[PDB]
Amino acid sequence: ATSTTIAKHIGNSNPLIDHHLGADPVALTYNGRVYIYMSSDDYEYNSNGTIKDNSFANLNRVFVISSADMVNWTDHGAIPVAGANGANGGRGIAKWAGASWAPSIAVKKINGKDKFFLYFANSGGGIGVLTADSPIGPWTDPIGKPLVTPSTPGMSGVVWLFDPAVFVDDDGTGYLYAGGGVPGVSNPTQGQWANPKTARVIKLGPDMTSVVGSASTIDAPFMFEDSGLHKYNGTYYYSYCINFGGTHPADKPPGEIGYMTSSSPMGPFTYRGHFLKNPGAFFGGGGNNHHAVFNFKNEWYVVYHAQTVSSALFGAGKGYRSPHINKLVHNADGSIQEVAANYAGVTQISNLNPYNRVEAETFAWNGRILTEKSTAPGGPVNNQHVTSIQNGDWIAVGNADFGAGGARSFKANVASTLGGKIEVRLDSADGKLVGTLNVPSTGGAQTWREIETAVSGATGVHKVFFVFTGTGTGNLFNFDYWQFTQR
Ligand SMILES: O[C@@H]1[C@@H](O)[C@H](O[C@@H]2CO[C@@H](O[C@@H]3CO[C@@H](O)[C@H](O)[C@H]3O)[C@H](O)[C@H]2O)OC[C@H]1O
Ligand SMILES: [Ca+2]
Ligand code: NA
Ligand code: NA
Repeated sequence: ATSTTIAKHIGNSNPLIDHHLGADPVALTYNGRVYIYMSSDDYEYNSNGTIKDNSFANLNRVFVISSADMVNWTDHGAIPVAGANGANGGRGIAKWAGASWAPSIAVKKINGKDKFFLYFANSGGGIGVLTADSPIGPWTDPIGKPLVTPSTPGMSGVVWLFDPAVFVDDDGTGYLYAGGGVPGVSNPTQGQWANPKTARVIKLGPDMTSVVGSASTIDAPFMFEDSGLHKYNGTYYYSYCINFGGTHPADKPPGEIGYMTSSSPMGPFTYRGHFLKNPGAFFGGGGNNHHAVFNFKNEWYVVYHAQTVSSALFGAGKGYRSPHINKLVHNADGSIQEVAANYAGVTQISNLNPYNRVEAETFAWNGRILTEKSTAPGGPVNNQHVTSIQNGDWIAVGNADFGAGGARSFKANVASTLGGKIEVRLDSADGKLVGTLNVPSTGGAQTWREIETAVSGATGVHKVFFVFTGTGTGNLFNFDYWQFTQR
């Protein structure tokens, strides 16, 4: 092993991933996993091949990852949401939409079956929705038009009609929160900064793909963007990013996440405080702040973004963002403590079972590979593989539990032109070698073979490193899934 981690270092849980970017995260908790959906941050380039600042040009997909344990993330690839203009090579799902910013996700049981709803903003001009029968698709655009526009009753007055947050209440009623921006264009007055009156909530119809009644204004002090809703001990918490302009009081610091409470999902809301500083306060610089609060496996968390991967690569964040998660703490009086945003993140919640099929694109740390949609036969919805594998690259999972009896063999589904090796090591990239899988020539990068090799000395709980070697260039092999067998 020679390659180094970009930003998510071994033993740390933030950023969640560093093999690509992901902005504007939101969480779905479903059947023992947390799924994180993100804006598709992706580098823009000058004609000479140098990086330029993020202008959101590439925000036409939604990236999805998931975890059972907060450390190992399965990469589920990209949903080609936007279908207008150049978007997604003709494969875009929403043909009316040129962009898919800042997703929100909801699940609702309808007629005995769980149904999934992905909301997004078509830049600052409207909100769309896609539907699916699984959290990872495939996705349908049932309307063919935005769900919410400036003509939707109650939505006049919104400056940026974006950043949706959809919440399904305990009674099954969905609510859509959206909006932001500050009125007054290039020069808002102090009062316009203080009360933009651009946040909205509208009730959804039972089917989650329509609205009922009119939107209500939420008078979030110093509103900017990034609506969020969570419910704690019977109280509704509307959270949002506080704006950056005008003078601000000590209790409404610029660019931080503010929150308000109500006994009802549509208000009236009362400002309570703020609980997440700007990512720049923790990681350097500054930029936009986007978050979602959720409860997964009986703990409260917030997912947010920071420029921690781009900064590590370039020495400047340049507006390119990555997901992070940290614990969020409610006090006895219902107030929320400041979130201690950091790199350590959340300690692994549960071990990984290495005796099931585990996708190769399910990993905790890597140095340095890519993931992409796979040609491998079978596999899960939108199955990916690990690629851009060169000599000395590696991936690792956290806390695989081999059990007392341990492992007998290791299987890997691989495709390779010239061949190579996968070393299976415990604890560290140079740790105990328990097996070496010889990747043969399979006939090419799209011709797949499941290879089996011996394993010995793999018992108990360990980080597991898969270290890639070979003499060729460039791509040694593609790697789809693996599975150990029990001794
Ligand atoms: O076309 C519109 C976009 O331009 C608009 O982008 C917003 C631009 O401001 C961003 O917030 C900045 C974060 O960094 C701070 O230092 C700055 O003071 C902020 O202005 C915001 O996150 C973007 O959404 O979005 C709406 C589009 O219609
Ligand atoms: Ca796979
Ligand atoms: Na969001
Ligand atoms: Na590589």
